[PDB]
Amino acid sequence: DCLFDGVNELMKTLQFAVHIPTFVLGLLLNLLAIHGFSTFLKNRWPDYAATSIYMINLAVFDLLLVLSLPFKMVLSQVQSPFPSLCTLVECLYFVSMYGSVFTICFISMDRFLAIRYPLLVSHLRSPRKIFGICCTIWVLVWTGSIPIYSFHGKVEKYMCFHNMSDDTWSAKVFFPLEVFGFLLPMGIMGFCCSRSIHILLGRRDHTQDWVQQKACIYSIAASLAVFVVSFLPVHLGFFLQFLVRNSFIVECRAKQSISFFLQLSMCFSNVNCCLDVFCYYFVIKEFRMNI
Amino acid sequence: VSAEDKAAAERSKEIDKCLSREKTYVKRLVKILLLGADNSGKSTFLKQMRIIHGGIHEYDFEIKNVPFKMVDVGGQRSERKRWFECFDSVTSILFLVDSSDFNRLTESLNDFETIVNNRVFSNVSIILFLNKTDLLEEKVQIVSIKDYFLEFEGDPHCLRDVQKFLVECFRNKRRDQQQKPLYHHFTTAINTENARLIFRDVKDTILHDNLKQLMLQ
Amino acid sequence: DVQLVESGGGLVQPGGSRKLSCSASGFAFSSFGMHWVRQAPEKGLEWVAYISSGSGTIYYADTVKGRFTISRDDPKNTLFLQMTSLRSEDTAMYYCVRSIYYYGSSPFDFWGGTTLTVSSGGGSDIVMTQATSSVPVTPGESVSISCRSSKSLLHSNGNTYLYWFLQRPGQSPQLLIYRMSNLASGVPDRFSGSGSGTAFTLTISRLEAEDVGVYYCMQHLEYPLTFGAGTKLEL
Amino acid sequence: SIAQARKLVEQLKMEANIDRIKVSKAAADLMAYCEAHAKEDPLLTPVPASENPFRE
Amino acid sequence: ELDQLRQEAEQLKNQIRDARKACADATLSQITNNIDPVGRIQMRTRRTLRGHLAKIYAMHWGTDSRLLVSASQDGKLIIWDSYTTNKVHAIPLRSSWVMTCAYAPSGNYVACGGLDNICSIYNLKTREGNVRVSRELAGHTGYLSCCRFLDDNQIVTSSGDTTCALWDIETGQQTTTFTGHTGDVMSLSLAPDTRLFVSGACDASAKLWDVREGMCRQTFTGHESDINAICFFPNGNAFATGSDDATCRLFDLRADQELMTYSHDNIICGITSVSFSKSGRLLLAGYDDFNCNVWDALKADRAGVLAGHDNRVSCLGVTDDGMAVATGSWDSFLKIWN
Ligand SMILES: Cc1cccc(N2CCN(C(=O)c3cc(S(=O)(=O)N(C)C)ccc3N3CCCC3)CC2)c1C
Ligand SMILES: *[C@@H]1O[C@H](CO)[C@@H](O[C@@H]2O[C@H](CO)[C@@H](O)[C@H](O)[C@H]2NC(C)=O)[C@H](O)[C@H]1NC(C)=O
Ligand SMILES: CC(C)CCC[C@@H](C)[C@H]1CC[C@H]2[C@@H]3CC=C4C[C@@H](O)CC[C@]4(C)[C@H]3CC[C@]12C
Repeated sequence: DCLFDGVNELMKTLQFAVHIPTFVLGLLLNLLAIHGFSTFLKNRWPDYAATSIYMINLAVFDLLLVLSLPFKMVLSQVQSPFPSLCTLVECLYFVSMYGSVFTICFISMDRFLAIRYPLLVSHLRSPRKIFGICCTIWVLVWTGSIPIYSFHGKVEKYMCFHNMSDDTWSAKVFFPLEVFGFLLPMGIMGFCCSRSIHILLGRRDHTQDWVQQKACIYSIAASLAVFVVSFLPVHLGFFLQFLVRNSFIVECRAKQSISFFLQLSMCFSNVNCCLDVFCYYFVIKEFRMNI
Repeated sequence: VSAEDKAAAERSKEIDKCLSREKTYVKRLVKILLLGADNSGKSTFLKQMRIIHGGIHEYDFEIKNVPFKMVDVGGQRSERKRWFECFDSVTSILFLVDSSDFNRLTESLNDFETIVNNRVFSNVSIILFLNKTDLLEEKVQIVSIKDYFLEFEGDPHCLRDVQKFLVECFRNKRRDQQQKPLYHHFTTAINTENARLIFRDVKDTILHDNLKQLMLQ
Repeated sequence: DVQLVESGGGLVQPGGSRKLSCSASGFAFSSFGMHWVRQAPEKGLEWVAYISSGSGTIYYADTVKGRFTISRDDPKNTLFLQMTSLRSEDTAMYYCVRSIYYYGSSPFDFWGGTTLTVSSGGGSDIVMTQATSSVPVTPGESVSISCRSSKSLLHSNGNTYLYWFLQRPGQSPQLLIYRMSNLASGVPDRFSGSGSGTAFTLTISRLEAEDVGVYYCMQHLEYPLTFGAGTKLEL
Repeated sequence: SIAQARKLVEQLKMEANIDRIKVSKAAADLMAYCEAHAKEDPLLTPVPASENPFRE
Repeated sequence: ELDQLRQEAEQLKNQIRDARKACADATLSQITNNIDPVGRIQMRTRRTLRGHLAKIYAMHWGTDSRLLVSASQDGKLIIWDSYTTNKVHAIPLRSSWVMTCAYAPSGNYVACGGLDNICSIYNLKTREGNVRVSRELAGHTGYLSCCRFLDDNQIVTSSGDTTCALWDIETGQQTTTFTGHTGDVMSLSLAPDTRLFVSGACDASAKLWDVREGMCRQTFTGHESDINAICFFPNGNAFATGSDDATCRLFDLRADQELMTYSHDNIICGITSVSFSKSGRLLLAGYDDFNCNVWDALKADRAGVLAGHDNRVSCLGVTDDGMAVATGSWDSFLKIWN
């Protein structure tokens, strides 16, 4: 009724071939990003302090995912020396993923708020509030991971990312995870990006210099496109694997393909650690002038 | 420290509290440097604004609970650097032009070029008010625009063509265009919608500042 | 004209309560610290309370601590002293004193007066001693008044917080010398102030009939503010 | 025109009538003043921290 | 007749230049060549005076070398205790466009002025305990650029109307007017003896005036741009001036000509302020490049730099005892250096 041997070996080959270049590229890309935005923080604080803080936050989450990647590559094909090392590696990896997701969402919401309410944001926006929001993001991801990974005691996983228990995949835990990690973030991101673009396009009525902000429109559109490409298929695979676990898709060759798609999409989801750099940091003229 | 030193430190702390209290207000204050001319209708425009909304001359008013400060430097207008850098932190410059008087356009355009091309006013937006538009539309039929501007192309008696030509000549004087927005309005001093237009332009300038802060490009 | 007018004093039974008020006019009351100073009948000055220009710090004398309350109403320019459980030792004449505190200011430069009478029904404190109680002298002849402090009033910042006051018969005290050397505004140059770390002298070059009264030395080095016994000066 | 020209000519004549010492004498006097007061300049010679009321 | 007057003026200028050249025999650099260098000077920010809400335009030390007054674009005059950083007074101004301030030598008054064309006198020792305006000197048709007290009753102001004026504060009228500058007067310095004062204007010239007689004693023209600052040598026989041409210059009264030029190739920004140390050995100049340069006044060598401000250094000041230096900047901060 089921078999996942060839799927597992093909996925091992593909995950090596995708995660090695992803690790290598993301390492230097995020180190360069952190260096550049730290230079901005120490050089041009009054005008770029609030944005640089959450840019560094996103870069640090991406770098944490990059550093957890080699453990994912090795531990998924070799026996775990300790029973709980797999849980720690998984926690670091997924906390990095979802912290990056929430940082991206907060960036989009900040941009939309600044565009839609320029006076209020000009009065209220400050580096300390952005720093507090970043701290809240870190606290939320890290204190949401613990109540989830505490139940991974009955898993009995000799290799990581292979043996997930019906504690996080039950509806009462799976569906809130999907809603609060993908569905709500994607809805917020789509609304915020679309409204920002609509408002920036509506400036033809006030001034003929609205064409100066076409690049901002392109950047926001690229942010939406990169978010959808990097995080939609992986959660589609999560939902599909949920359907397999609940016997909605039971006939063979469909469970194997769903597992292969889930693993491959999770491998390609982590490419966002470089797509984030290209989408948020290299679009900045000053950042690319520094580099 | 002694008791009198402690009490002096208390007095300094109270002064600090007053200064910090006043700091919030000055952050939300919008300063506009008025640079009209004698024929531009500056006096009538200011009188209308004062009626509707209740050295150097200053006019303080409020639009949508936003404190506005119009600085009038009529007469006491200098060309030295020190005088100019006094206004380097104003939000925008309101340039008033009599659009009907075709004879004086060249001097007005030269003054506009000198004002908007100053490196001091690089972080301020420009609000251009072409006053006496009724006189302009009465004069366009009688007098051809091509007489004073051979570069004008279009129907001499078409009001829209003349307005477009005036706006283009004023916008073309701005050598550097990718720094701050420029806004132009065709209105009259007696018009009661000038404050709304000024507030809209200031809101767009602040939106531009917010966009620059976000490092979106 | 600067004026401090006090009211609320009167005959009070022991254990009762009273509220002294002081209306301030002719000066910026909000920027001045205020002191309450009382003088028992046929006795010297005794500081009782202090409230700063705002209300951040409030100081009381140990004798009135826990019983007296000092307060101010800046919009009304009024100073208040709420007394409770009054004893016979509270019978005195209470004055309020302006005291502004910045570099070069002159604290204790204006006084008032009001009288409270109650019916029949300190360690670390700096001791200020005026050796002579009465100096009989004639007009036109120079006089010198001495005062001694147990602790050195000179501070590491270079100031010597010693004050001289003159109280003419039937009049409120007026500042003569502030910080041991500085002449108060409106005081004739015939008054001079000299002293050392612990010993101080006040010299009057040419005696006049207006100089007759009691001279007080007060320290402002630390609270509580303590006065000398007072030296009389009569013809 | 003529009045301002006469005024400026008179001013120039007043400027020309002054007696000017040699540049060497002025330089020597400036050096002598600087050398005489060198010991009394706190900025030129950093004073000991004890005699500094601005020590932080 | 006009051509004859122009020719006479040109001949007088040529004769003055010839006399100045004849009196020039040996340069100050040659005379001071054998003197040992001052050496590198490293002053540090001893205090930072914060509290202003906008750019600081002017500052003046009190004669006690402890109190100073500062003028800022937020329409505020603040008197500081430099030793303790404490704020003694905070004086609101009717006009926020202040450009100069002064401290009376007695410490009883401060002066204010700017784009309102009025020199305002504020009384600091009032029986009411508050600072109130004591006098409003009007009569200048241009903005006020500098003001300096002679005593409690006399003050000298410079204006953008190309004139300087001596005022009697009690009557409020100009006792004397000083004319001859063809450009906006930017700065003025009083001689230590108070008998003379020197002025620098936008016509790239410096004029020495006699306060009593009221006429121009001498004119100095070596700069190629607007003069923004001017200061007297401690003995009163020389003065230094800084201009927009990225150059400071020292002029001698008796020699009636320039003695030394303080400039560097790396320096292209204009000079906002100049000041001498107590002995006159050090000339401190403020620049638009956010830094203050310490010059050896005798050797024209940059002996040090004060770099602690995030914006343009607008004002400078050395105490009467020479112990400290105050620097004001457009970043709304005052710094005491040592
Ligand atoms: C914010 C945060 C922090 C840490 C973990 C998570 N969470 C919950 C725990 N996590 C899983 O059970 C999980 C694991 C894997 S797999 O890679 O290890 N492998 C294939 C079995 C795949 C999907 C997973 N989940 C996503 C849907 C529900 C379950 C990962 C996502 C979150 C949302
Ligand atoms: C997933 O869990 C199963 C158990 O649910 C693991 O299978 C065990 O494998 C060990 C050796 O690794 C055997 O000793 C046990 O008998 C097996 N148990 C069962 C119930 O078959 C399996 O190895 C785990 N897979 C991974 C990839 O860690
Ligand atoms: C994405 C991160 C930062 C947010 C984490 C919060 C959400 C997604 C997770 C974290 C822990 C989860 C809970 C874990 C356990 C329980 C108890 C169970 O009886 C009902 C479901 C419930 C209550 C889960 C609902 C979803 C939940 C609240």
